[PDB]
Order: sequence, then structure tokens, then C-alpha cells
Amino acid sequence: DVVMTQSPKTISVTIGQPASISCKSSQRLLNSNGKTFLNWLLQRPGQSPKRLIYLGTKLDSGVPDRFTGSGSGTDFTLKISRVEAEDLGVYYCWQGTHFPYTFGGGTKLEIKRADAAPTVSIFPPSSEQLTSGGASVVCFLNNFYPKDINVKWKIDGSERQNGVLNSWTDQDSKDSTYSMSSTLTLTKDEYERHNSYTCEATHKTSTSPIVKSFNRNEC
Amino acid sequence: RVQLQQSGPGLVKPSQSLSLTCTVTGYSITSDFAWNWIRQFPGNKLEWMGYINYSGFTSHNPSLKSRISITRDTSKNQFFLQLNSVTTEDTATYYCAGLLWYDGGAGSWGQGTLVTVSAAKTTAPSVYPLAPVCGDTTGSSVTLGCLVKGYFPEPVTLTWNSGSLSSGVHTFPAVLQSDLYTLSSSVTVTSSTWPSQSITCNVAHPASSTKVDKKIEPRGPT
Repeated sequence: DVVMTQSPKTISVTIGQPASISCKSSQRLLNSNGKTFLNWLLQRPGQSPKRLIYLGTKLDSGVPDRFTGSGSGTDFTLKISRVEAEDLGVYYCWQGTHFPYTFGGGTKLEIKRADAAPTVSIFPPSSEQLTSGGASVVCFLNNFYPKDINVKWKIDGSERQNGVLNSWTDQDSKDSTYSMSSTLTLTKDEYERHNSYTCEATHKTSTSPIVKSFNRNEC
Repeated sequence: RVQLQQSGPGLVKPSQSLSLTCTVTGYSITSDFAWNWIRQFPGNKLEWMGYINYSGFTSHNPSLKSRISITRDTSKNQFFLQLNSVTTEDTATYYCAGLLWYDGGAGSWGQGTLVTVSAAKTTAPSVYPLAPVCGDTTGSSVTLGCLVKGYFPEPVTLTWNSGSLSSGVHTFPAVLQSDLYTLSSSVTVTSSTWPSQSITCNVAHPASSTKVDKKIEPRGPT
């Protein structure tokens, strides 16, 4: 089977600047009728892949003309003249010349932007969950940049690491930030055992962790 | 223009079959197109599975050797995927996609349907309100949330105020543990508007036919 190699793996680009990514195929993609079945696709976060380029060099139906496909034979390049935030996502190449049809491993386009500290919010377990005998403490770290961030939990001042599960969003096109959720899950009896619960976020925008806490049974 | 929509059972037991339907609107399936099945693995690798084209001729990836059947019903303008002998390695997002036979143009993909291959049981979620602590409500904005816990399989849908509240929302990818998922979502609004304008988490879990509409109540008197 034909191998489609994309490079680079990831690219970070400032809005208004150009972007170029490449796809190299292990076999020539020209066919016996002069046509090159080489497409480029964009997959935005949470969406299905969508058309950009086809026939190697042609703009697919409805696509903004900021996208340019070039190349022939085995070396192909996708160019974005000026990057907009909604261009973020994963770009794929695809070949239809040799059976079976194959996709590149994708290139993720990330938007470079000004650093931003997280908005941190902490939430005690709900009354309803406590009647269940389980107890989740949730902390959101919202709209920060860059994407690298650390969350630390404390219970009555002591760090806690078992029972923590984290989840990250993809970059947001509206503001080019990242967000993260962290959930600490306890039995109701252990939760009802201690008093103060603390979410600590460490990000490059500060030298001091952002700290959010609450006391059980205080509003 | 042409639109594609996938349907089919989202949970399949190991060694049985996945069966999906793609319904095409805005174009006849007997004209011009190759109608493809493509799947995307949890890694995000895409794999071409096969097609049935406008005259009924088919092709499929040797990677699937013997397991795949692609068919159509012209009277209903639908084409179908059956994949037998499944294992957890077939857990993926399944897409239907039409491409023009002539030039590979006009690529049009359905919204994609997740298919989990697993023996684990279907479980409805508990939906818990995340109401802010008092001290964090005196700012200009306030963040509220919703915790959707212990369901299987994916997915659930979550909206705020029936989808009329969509700015300032973050819905996080579900995390799996012990054959149950947990998901959370935050919504941030101008603090002076709350609690005067109520906020409700609308969660649906189609696999268990369950829906929860949870109004977030402030901590403190309500």
C-alpha cells in the first residue's frame, strides 16, 4: 500500500501569517488519464473531515481561496496564504490513485497567541451526589495559553493525587485558548472526613500558582 | 447540497456485527458518486474501508479481508456498511463520505457515528449540578457547571438552556474508568445576570433513552 507521509507533525502559526505543510507519497499519484487523485482535508475539533483541495492542485467546491495545493509525482504541498483562527485543526492528505486508498497521518495546526492565565473555579460535591455516597470535587481551568499546565489538589493542606482524573479541550477558534477540567473523586465518607479542598494551577503566566479553595459545609 | 447522515447501533458485542446506514439527501445515489465508508481510530488515524459506487460496483480494503459488506437500497437512497467478527480493535468513529467518481471532488462526509465494541452494559448517567461557592460569585463573571457521571457507552449530548446559552461554554472530553464515562461542562456568564436568569444543564443519553434537565441552584438560600 501507498504510504502518505506528512510533515511537520504539528505547526504553530500566528494569525495573518502563512502556513505550509507537506505530504510525500511512496508512489507516484499521476494516473493513466493525466489526473492526480490527491486531496487535502481539514478536520476541525469535534467535526468530520472536510474538503479543501482535490486533483492535486484544484480548489474543492466552496473552499476559501486562501488554500493552495501544489506539487506533482510524489511531493505535494498545502499552503495557507494568511492563517485565520478557524483554520486550526488537523490537515490530512489522501490519495485515490492506488488501491487501497490511504491517508496521511495528519498535521495539527495550532494558533500562536498571547499568553493567558487560566480562570480557575472550584466546585464542591452536589447534595444529590452525596446522597449517593460518592463525592466529586471539580476544578475548571479555563481559557489559558499556552496549553501546558499543571493542577495540584490539596485536602486539609496536604497534596492528594489518587482519585484525580483530568480532561483537556482542543484549542478554541474563538480565542485560541485551551481549557482543562480536573475532577477529584472520593467516597462520601472520606469527603465528609475533611474540611478544606484546594485546587492549585501552575501556568507560565505566573510565578505564583493560582489557588482556589473551599470549606465543606460553608457556602 | 448533497448531505449524508449515518445511523446505526452505537454499541456492539465482541464477535457480532456492526451495521450502519448512510442516508443521502440532495442527490440520487445512482448518479456520479462513489459512496465510501471511512473510520477514525481513537488515535485519530483514518482508514478507508470501501465504497459502493453509483452503478453498484464495490471495492474494499484488504485490511478487512472477508469481514466487510457494502450494499445499497436505491428505493430508499441509502447505502450500508456491515462489518462482522468485530473486536475492540473496531471501536472507532465511522464516517460515510461521497466523492465524485470522475475526479474525487466534492467530498461530502456524514457527521460520523461512534461505534463501541464491548461486552460492558449500557448505563444511564447521573447528572450533578456544579454550583459556585459563595466567595466566587462577587466577581464580574461567574462560572457554573454540570458533572455527568457513570454512563456507558458514549456519547451523551449536553446543552445549556436548551442551546440558547452557547457562548462561554466548555464541554470536556469524557474520561473512561471501569467501563463508565464521566464528562463535565462549564458555562460562564455575567455575574449580575445570575441567579436572576436561570441556567439549566440539558443532558441526553440516547443509548439508555434517558434525559436530565438540571437547573443549577445557588448554594445558600434558594
